[PDB]
Amino acid sequence: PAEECMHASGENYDGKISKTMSGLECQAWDSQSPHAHGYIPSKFPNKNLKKNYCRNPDRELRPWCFTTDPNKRWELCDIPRCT
Amino acid sequence: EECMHASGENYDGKISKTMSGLECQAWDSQSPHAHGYIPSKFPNKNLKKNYCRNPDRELRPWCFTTDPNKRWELCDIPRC
Amino acid sequence: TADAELQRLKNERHEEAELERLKSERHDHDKKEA
Repeated sequence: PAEECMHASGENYDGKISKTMSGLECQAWDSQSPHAHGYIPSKFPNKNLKKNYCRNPDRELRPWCFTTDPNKRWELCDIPRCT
Repeated sequence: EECMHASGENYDGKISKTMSGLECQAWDSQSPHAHGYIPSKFPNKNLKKNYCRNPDRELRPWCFTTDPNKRWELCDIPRC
Repeated sequence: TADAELQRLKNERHEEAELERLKSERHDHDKKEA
C-alpha cells in the first residue's frame, strides 16, 4: 500500500484517504456532480486522480478533493506528515 | 440585457437598488459598509459602479446598501 | 501546458472558495445582527 502521509505537501501522495479535514466525503474525480470541474483524470495522468482519493495535483497546500456537499466545492484533506 | 435566465450569475445590467428600494453602495466603496467584494480582487465578476450582481452563487443578485443599518439585501431583477 | 492549466484551475478554486466564505459571512452577519 502507498504510505498514508506526506513528506512535503503531498505532490507524491497516492494513498486512499477520501474524506476532507471536516469529514465530508470526497467527490470522485471522474464525476462532474455535484461540482463541475476541470481536473479530468485522463487529462492529467501523472497526477493519479483516482476514485475519490485526496490528491495534490496542483501545488496546493496539501492534498484536497471536491466534496459531495453542494455547498462546499472543495476542501483540504488531513494528511499527516511523514516522520 | 436587463433580465436573468437563472439566478443572475451572468447579470450585467444597471439596476442599482435592492428589493426594498434601497440604493446600492458602490462596490469600490467601503462606506458605509466595509466589505471584501473588492472589484480588483474579483475582476471577472463585473462588480461595477453600484449595480446589483451575483458573484458568489447567491439566490439572486444583491448589493451592499447605502443604509448604514442594512448591510446588504437581494435585488429584484426581472426574469427573462 | 498541463502545469499552467493546473495552476489556472487552482487560482479559480481559490477565488470561488473566497466568494463562498464571503457569502457565508454575509449571512452570519445578518443572523448576529437580527
